[PDB]
Amino acid sequence: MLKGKDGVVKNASTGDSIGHLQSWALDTQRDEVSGWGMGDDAERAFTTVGRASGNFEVYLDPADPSDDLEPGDLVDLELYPGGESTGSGYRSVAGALILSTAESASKDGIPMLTVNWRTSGALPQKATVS
Amino acid sequence: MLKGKDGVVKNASTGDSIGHLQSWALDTQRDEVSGWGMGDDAERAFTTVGRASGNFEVYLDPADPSDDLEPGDLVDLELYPGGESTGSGYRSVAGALILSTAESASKDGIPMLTVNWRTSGALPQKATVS
Amino acid sequence: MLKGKDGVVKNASTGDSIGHLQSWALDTQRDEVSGWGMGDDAERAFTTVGRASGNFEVYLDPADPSDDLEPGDLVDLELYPGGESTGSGYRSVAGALILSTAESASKDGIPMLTVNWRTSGALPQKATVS
Amino acid sequence: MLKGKDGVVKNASTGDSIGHLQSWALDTQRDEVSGWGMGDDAERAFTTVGRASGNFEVYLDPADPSDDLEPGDLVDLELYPGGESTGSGYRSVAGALILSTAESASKDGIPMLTVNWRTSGALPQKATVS
Amino acid sequence: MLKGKDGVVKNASTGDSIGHLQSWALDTQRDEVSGWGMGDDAERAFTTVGRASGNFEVYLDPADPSDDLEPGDLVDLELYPGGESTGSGYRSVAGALILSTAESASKDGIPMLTVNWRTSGALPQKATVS
Amino acid sequence: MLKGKDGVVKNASTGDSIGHLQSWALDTQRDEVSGWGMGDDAERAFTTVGRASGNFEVYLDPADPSDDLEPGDLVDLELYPGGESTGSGYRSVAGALILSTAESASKDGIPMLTVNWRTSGALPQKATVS
Amino acid sequence: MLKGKDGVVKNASTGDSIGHLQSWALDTQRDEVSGWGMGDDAERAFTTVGRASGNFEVYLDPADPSDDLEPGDLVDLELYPGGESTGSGYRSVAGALILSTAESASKDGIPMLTVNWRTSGALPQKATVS
Amino acid sequence: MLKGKDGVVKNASTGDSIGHLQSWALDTQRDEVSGWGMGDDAERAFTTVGRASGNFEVYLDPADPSDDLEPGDLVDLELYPGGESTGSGYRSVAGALILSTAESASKDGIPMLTVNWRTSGALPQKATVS
Amino acid sequence: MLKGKDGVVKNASTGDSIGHLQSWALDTQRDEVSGWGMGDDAERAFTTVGRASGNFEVYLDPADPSDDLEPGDLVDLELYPGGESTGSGYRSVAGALILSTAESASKDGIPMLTVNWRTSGALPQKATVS
Amino acid sequence: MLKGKDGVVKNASTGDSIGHLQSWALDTQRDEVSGWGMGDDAERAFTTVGRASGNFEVYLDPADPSDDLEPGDLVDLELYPGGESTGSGYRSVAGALILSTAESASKDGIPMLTVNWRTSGALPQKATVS
Amino acid sequence: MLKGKDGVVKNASTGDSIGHLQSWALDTQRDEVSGWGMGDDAERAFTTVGRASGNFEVYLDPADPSDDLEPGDLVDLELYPGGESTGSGYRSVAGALILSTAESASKDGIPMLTVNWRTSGALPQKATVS
Amino acid sequence: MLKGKDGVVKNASTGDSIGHLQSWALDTQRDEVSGWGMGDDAERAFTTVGRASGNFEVYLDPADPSDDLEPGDLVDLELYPGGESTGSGYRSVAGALILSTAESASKDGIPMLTVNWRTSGALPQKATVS
Repeated sequence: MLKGKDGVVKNASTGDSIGHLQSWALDTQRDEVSGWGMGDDAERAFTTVGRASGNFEVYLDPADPSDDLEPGDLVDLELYPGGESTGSGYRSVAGALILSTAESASKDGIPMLTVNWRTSGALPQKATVS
Repeated sequence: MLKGKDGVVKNASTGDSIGHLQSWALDTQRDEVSGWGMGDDAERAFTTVGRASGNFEVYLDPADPSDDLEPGDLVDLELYPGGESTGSGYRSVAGALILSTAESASKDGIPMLTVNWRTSGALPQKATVS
Repeated sequence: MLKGKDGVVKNASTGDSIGHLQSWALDTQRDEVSGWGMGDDAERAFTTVGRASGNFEVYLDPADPSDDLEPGDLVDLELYPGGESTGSGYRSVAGALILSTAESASKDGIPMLTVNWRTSGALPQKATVS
Repeated sequence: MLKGKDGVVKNASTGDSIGHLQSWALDTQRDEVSGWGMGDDAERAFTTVGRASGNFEVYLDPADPSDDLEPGDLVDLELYPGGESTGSGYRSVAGALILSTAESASKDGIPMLTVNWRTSGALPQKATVS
Repeated sequence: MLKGKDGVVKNASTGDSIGHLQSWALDTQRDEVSGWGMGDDAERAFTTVGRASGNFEVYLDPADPSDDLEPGDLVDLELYPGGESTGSGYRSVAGALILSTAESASKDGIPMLTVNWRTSGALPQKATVS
Repeated sequence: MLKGKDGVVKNASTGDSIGHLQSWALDTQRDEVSGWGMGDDAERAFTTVGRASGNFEVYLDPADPSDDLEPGDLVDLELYPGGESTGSGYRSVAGALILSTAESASKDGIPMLTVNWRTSGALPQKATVS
Repeated sequence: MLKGKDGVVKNASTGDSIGHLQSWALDTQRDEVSGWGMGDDAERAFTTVGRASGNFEVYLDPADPSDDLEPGDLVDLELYPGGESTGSGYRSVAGALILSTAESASKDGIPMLTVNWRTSGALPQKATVS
Repeated sequence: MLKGKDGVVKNASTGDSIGHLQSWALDTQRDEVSGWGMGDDAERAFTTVGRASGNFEVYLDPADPSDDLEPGDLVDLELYPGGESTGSGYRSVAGALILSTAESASKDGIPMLTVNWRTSGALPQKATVS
Repeated sequence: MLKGKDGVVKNASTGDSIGHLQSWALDTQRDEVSGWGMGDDAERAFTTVGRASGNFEVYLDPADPSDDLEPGDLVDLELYPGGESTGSGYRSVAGALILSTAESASKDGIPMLTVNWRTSGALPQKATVS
Repeated sequence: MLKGKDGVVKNASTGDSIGHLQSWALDTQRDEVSGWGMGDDAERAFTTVGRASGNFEVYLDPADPSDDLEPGDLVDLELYPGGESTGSGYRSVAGALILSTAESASKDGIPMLTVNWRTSGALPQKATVS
Repeated sequence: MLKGKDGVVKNASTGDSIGHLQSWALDTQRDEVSGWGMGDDAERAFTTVGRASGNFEVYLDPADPSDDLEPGDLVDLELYPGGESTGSGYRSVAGALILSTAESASKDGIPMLTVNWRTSGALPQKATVS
Repeated sequence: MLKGKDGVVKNASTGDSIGHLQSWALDTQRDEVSGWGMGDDAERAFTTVGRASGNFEVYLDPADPSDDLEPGDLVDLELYPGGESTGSGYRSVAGALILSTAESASKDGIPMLTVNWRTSGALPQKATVS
C-alpha cells in the first residue's frame, strides 16, 4: 500500500521533476491470437507483440519542465509510484514518445494540462532504487 | 451466501497468495449459431466453442508476488471464492494467459494495479477443497 | 400488480428451484422488413422470425442447483413471476440454451453469479398453473 | 398543458383499455437527402418517406388485455394523451405492428412489461374526440 | 447576458407564437477537408459547404400552432433569443424543413413534444429587430 | 498555478476581447505509425503530422465581437491563460479556422454560445508577452 | 410486394416441397442481332431464341427431397414466389435440367447446398393458382 | 436537381405506370474509329453509329403491368425522371426491345424483378411535357 | 440442419482423420450441349459427362496425416458432413486425385494449408453409415 | 493544393458553365513499343502516338447547357481545376468528341448524368488565364 | 498449430536470415489431363508435371540481405514455418529462381518490398531439423 | 524500417524535388521460359530479359516541376525511399520514359495527378548516398 501522494515523475534525460502533478497512469498490452478446428471443445491462444502507454495531468504553468513537452518529442521517463526513498521500485521507460497534449480551463478552475505518451521500440523496465 | 471478504487467489505453480486484493472476476462463454428456412416460425441455435476470461485488482506493492506478473506469462491460477476452509469450492484454471496490466494512481488515493488475463487451451475446472 | 418478491424459477427437467435469486428477465423479438417504391408516402413492414432470451442473477453458492448450470447445456425452464400459487401464470421455455455465465465478487459484497441463456427451436409457452 | 396522469391507451379492434400503465411514447420520422455541386455555398435537402414508432410500459399482470399482445400481431391502437373527455385530441394508428416485448423483475420491485411496436403502411391520424 | 426566459419562436409564414416552450437550440456547420504531402510538418484544411439544424421542446396541447407542425412541412421560422423588444437580434431561417416529431408522457409528468428540423437551401440570416 | 479566472481571448486581426467567457480549451496531436516483424519483442512507432483544435463557450450577446464569428471564417487568435500581465505566456494561433457554432438556451438559464475551431496550415506558436 | 419469406418450391413430378430453403432465383434471355449499312444513323436489332436458368440454396440434410437431386436429372419444377395461397402466381417450368450441385461447409456454419439448373426445350409458363 | 423519388415510367402503348419501382437507368453510345499515319503526333477519330440501353428494377407482383413484360416484346416506353408535372422533360423511346428479365428473392427480403431492355431502329427522343 | 462443426474427413486407405480442419467443399458438374434450328422458339439441351472437385483447409502441422498429402497422389476419401454417428450420410470418393497444395502464413496468424483435389474415373458415391 | 470545390467546366464554343457538377477527370496516353535482340540485358522502348480522354458527372436537369450534350457532338471544352481567378491554369481541349452519356436514378437519390468524351485530332493545350 | 510469428526464412547459400518479414507463401501444382470416349459416364484424369512458387514481403531496408535479391538470381532457400527449434519441419528449395520485386510506399506507411520467386528444375524437399 | 514519410523523388537532369507527393512505387521483372520432355518429373525454367516500371501520385499544382512532365518525355529519376540523409540508399533510373498521366478531382477533394512511367534501355541502379 504505497502512499500515492508521493508519486514523482522525472525527465531522465535532463533530470528535473515535472511539477504540480495530479495523476499518472501506465499500461502494458500484448495482442492475442485464437484458433480452433472442426471438432474441438475449447479454443487456443497466444500473445504476439507488446506495447505500453500512459499519461499524466498537471497544473498548467509556463515556467516548468512540463512546458517543454511537445508532441513528437522523444523523452526518457522514470515513474516513482511511491517516492524516491531507497528501496522504492520505479518503472523507467526508454524512448517514450509523446503523442498529444490537451490544455483547458474553466471560469472557476485551474488551467490543466494532459500529456499523453506512448512507447517506441522498448518496454518499461522495472527496477529498485538504491 | 459466501462471505466475499475471504476470497483468496493463488499462483498455483509457485504457491503464493497474491496480496492486497480488491476484487476478482471470472467469465465463461460459448459462441452461438442461428439458422432458419423460408417458412419457419422460430429460429434454431447451438453452441460451438468456449472461452474464459477475468481479472483482478490489487494495491500496487513492488515486494509482492503480484509484481512478477508480466503480460505474456503463462500461470496456473486457483480462485477461492469463499476462502481455503475445507469443503469450499475453488475454480482452478490451467494455462492462464496474462494479457495486460494497468497501473495508476491519484493525488489522494493508493496506487492500484489491474491484471487482466485469459485462458489458452483449457477451461476452468471446478473442484472441492479437502 | 404481482408481488415481485415471490418470483420462482425452476429447472423443469429435474424439478428443483434455483436458489438465492436476485432478479430475472425475459424477452421476445421478431425481425422486421421494410420496403417502398418510387412515389409512396409511407413504408410497409412485416415480421419474419422470432427469438427469445433472458438471464437471472443469483448469489454464488456451490451447494445449489444453480451450480450445475454450464455454458452449452440444454435445460427446460419455468418462470413463475408471481409465485406458485394456483392460477398464477408461468412462462415455460422448452430447450433453453445456456450461453454464458459470469461470476464476480468485491471486497465488501457477496459473490454473485449471472446466468445468461437463449432459446433454440421453441418459443416461450404461456400457461396457467392449476 | 395536459395532465399526463390521465393518459389512456386502447386496443381499438376489441375496445379495452390496456391496464396499469406507466409511460407511453410515440415518434414520426422522414428520411432526408442532401446534395450540392462544385461551387455552391449551402446544401439542399428534402424528405422522402415516413415512419412511426413507439412503446409503452405496464405492470405485468396475466389477467389483462396487455397479456394478449404478442410479437407479430397487428393491432389498431388509439392514444389519448389527455384522457377521453370530449374535445381531447387522440392519435389513432391503424395497422400497428407489435415488434417485441420484454418482461423483467427485481427482488424489490414489481414485474414490468415493455411492449414495443411500429407502423406498417399507414401513419398516425390525429383527430378530436366528440 | 440575455434573460433566456423571454425566448420567443414564431412561424413567420402565418405569424403566431409557438406556445408553452421549454427549450430551443440551433447549430451551424461546415465540412472540413485536410491534406498533406510526404515531408510536411502540419496539415492544411478548408471548409466546403454549410448546414443548419436545431429543435425545440413544448408542452403537448392540441389547440396550438405547435400542433400543425408535421414532418415534411416547409416553414419559415424566426427565433428571438432575448424577446421581441426593439434592438434584440433574431435569427430568421427561410425554408426550414421539419424532419421529425416525438411525443411522450409519464405517469407523473406533462405530455411533451419535441420538434426537430433542418435547413434546406438557405442559411440562418441574423438581423436586428426595429 | 495560474488563476484561471483571468483568461483572456482576443481576435488578433481586429484587436478586441471576446466577451463573457465561460471556458476555453486547446489541443495538439500527431498521428502515430507502428510496425514490427516476425520475431520481434516490442513494436516501433513514430509521429507523422500534427494538428490543433479547441473551442470556447460564451454568453450569447448580439452586441459583441463574439457575434461576428461565422463558420468558415479565418481568424487570428491569441489565448492568454493567465491574463495579459507582462511575462504571461500566450498561445497565438495563426489562420484559425472556425468550424461550427451551437447556440442554445433553457427556461431557467442564460443563452449560451459554443464556438468550435481548428487550425489550417500552421501550429500554435507559444510566446511570452512583454 | 410479396412477403418473400413464404416462397415455396416443389418437385412437381413427385409432389414434395424442397426443404430448408435460403434463396431462389430465375432468369430469361433472348439473343440479339444487330446490323447497319453504310450511311445509317442508328442500328437495328431483333431477338432470335430464348432460354431460362436459375438456382436455389438449401441447408444440407440427407433426409430430404433435396438430396435426390443429381446432375443430369430431368425434373418438373414449380416456384411459388408468394406462397401457395389461392390467387398467387407461380412459374412452372417443364423439363428442367439440373446442371450442377455444390456442397460446402465451414467450422462455424451450417452445411449448405446449391443446386443450379437450366431449361431444355420449354420455357417457364406463368399461371395463377386456384 | 430533380427529386429522384418522383420518377415515373410508363408503357406508352397501353398507358399504365409500371408499379413499385426501385431504380431506372439509361444509356447512349456511339462507336469510335481511330487512325493515324507514319509521322503523325496525335490520332484522329469519329463516331459511326449509335445505340441505347437501360433497365429498371421493381418489386415482384403478379397483378401489375410489370408482369406482362416478356423477353422479345416490343414496347413504347416513356421515362419521367422528375415526375409528370408540366414542364418536366421526359425521354420517350420508340420500339424498345425487352431483352431479359431476372426474378430473385431471399429469406429476408422482397421478391425483386429486373427488366433489361434495348433499342431497335430508333433513338431516345427528348421532349418537354405540356 | 447438420451441426457443421462435427464434419470429419478421413483417408479411407489408411484410416486416419485429417486434423485441425477449417472448412471443406465439394462439387459436381455435367457439361451441357445446346442446339436449335431455323424457326424454333426455344433451344434444347442435354448433359454429356460428369466430374467432381473440392478442397479443404487445415492448420499446418508437420506431425499429421495432412502432411503426407502430395500433389499427384491417389487417395480414397470419405467426407462426413454431420459426423460419424450412425445414420449420418457420408460421401465417399474413390480414386481422388490431389492436384495442388498451398501453404501460407502471416505475422499475426496460424500457418494454414489448402489441399485441392479432383476425381479421376469415378464419381462420389453417397451412402449411409451403419 | 487547389481547392477542388471551385472547379469550373465550360463549353468554349457557346460560353456557358455546365451546371451542378460532381466530379471531372482527364487523361493522356502514348502507346509504347518494345524490342530486344538475342543477347541483350534490358529491353528498349519508345512512344508512338498520343490520345486524351475524360468525363464528368452532373445532376440531371433538363434546363441546363448540360442537356444539349449528345453523343457524336463536337465541342470545345475548357477545364478550370482551380476556378477562373487570374493566374489559374486551365486545360483547353479543341475538338472534343462526346462519346456516350448515361443517366440513372434511385428511389432515394438524385438523377445523375455521366458524360464521357474523347479527343479527335488535337491534344489538351495547357495555358494560364489572364 | 504452429505459432506463425516465429517463421524464419534463410538464404541457404550464404547463411543469413532475411530481415523484417511480414508474410510468406508457398505453392505446389501438377497439371491435369482429362479424356473420355463416346459412351462413358465419368471422365478420367492424371497429373503430368509439377512446379512450385511463392513469395514474401519485407520492410524495405538497404542494409539487409533482403537488398541483394535481384530478379534473375539463383538462390537456395529454406523456410522455417515454426522457427528453428529442433524437430521443426522446414521446406528447403534448391535452385530457387527470383522472378520479380516490387517496392512501394505511402505517405503514412513503411516502405515495403515484395519478392516473388519460382522453382527451376527441383521441387521443395521437406525435412526435419535436428 | 524506413520512415516512409520522408521519401523524396527528384528530376536528376534539372535537380528539383517533385512536390506534394502522396505515394510512389517501383517494380522489376524478368520473363520466364519453361520446358520439359516426355518422362520428366519437374519442369525447368530460366529468365530472359528484364524491365522496370512504377508511378507516383501528387497533388495537382500548376506551379511545380511536376507540371512539366508530359507523356513521351525522357527524364532521369532518383528515388530516395528514406530521405536524403547520408548513407540512405537511393534507386537511380536513367532514361526513364514517362508513359501516361491522369488528372482528376471530386467535389470534396483535392485535384490529384498520377504520373506513370517506364524504363527504356537501362535498369534501376542501386547506390548509397554520401
